[PDB]
Amino acid sequence: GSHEQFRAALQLVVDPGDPRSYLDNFIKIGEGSTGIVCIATVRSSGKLVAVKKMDLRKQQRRELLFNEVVIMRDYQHENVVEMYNSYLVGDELWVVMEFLEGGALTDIVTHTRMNEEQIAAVCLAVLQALSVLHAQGVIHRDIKSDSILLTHDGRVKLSDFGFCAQVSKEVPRRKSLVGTPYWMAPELISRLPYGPEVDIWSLGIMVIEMVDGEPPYFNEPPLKAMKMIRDNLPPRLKNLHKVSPSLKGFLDRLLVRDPAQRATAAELLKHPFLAKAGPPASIVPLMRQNR
Ligand SMILES: Cc1nc2ccc(C#CC3(O)CCCCC3)cc2n1-c1ncnc(N)n1
Repeated sequence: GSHEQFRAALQLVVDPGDPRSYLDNFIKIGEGSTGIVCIATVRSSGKLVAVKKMDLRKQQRRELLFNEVVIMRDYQHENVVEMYNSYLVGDELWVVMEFLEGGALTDIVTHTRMNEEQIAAVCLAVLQALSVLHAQGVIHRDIKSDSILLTHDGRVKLSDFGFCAQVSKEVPRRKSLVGTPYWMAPELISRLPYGPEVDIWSLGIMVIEMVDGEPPYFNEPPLKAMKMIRDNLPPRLKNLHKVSPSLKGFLDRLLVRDPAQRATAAELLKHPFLAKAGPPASIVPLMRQNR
């Protein structure tokens, strides 16, 4: 019983019982990597939460469902979406978590143009979370604007660890073709054993998003694009002229074709460009209901 074995394994990691008993008023607010995301009210407290529901029978790699619940279950960090509980409901795994009322970064990078103070602020937060995460040996593996959620007061949180993986002192690196094509590191598309460095490349691609409004090759079909990324040199900004030398210098320590030469999260935190980072209040005017 393959399906049933997965259920039983999951029942060993999730909190027991039916969460529908204590949740009111479900409202769908998105699609995730592995399932859909709703918000609901906690009947007792009146609080709002977000709920990620993943169907066990609808997964390409069902084993990936252990990632968030095993790897992220206890995690806490100012810049990482906080998980509250997990449950098994019918054939679905549910993750109950913090609701980020500000929506995703994607909506901002496709509707406005961020200044450099705001860009560095997003970059600072993400890198802070990546430094701690990469230290514990957790690779996100799907960094992009969709994975960046905001609070009402413009605070930034890393999200959707549905594709994450674990590396250790005994086994660092993965050989897995995971992520979103346009944002994938070259050594990953080249099927090479890769480590945490693939997140830094991806953050670089997200910088291009914040500057150009889209990633490189975004018009090409995903299979073709991955090849162009695999074959060509580090991509160039369509708006290099709107960008300061500092941001360029920053970006250039991220889009290194050589993973060994690519900068690290811990390194990038000390970079001068991040001195431009503004307070979370600087982000607020970019959000939809304010613009
Ligand atoms: C809209 C949306 N899509 C999501 C996909 C994955 C995760 C996710 C996730 C996790 O991987 C984070 C780390 C703990 C385990 C769940 C969260 C998503 N949200 C969302 N969530 C909360 N608020 C808002 N506005 N939007």
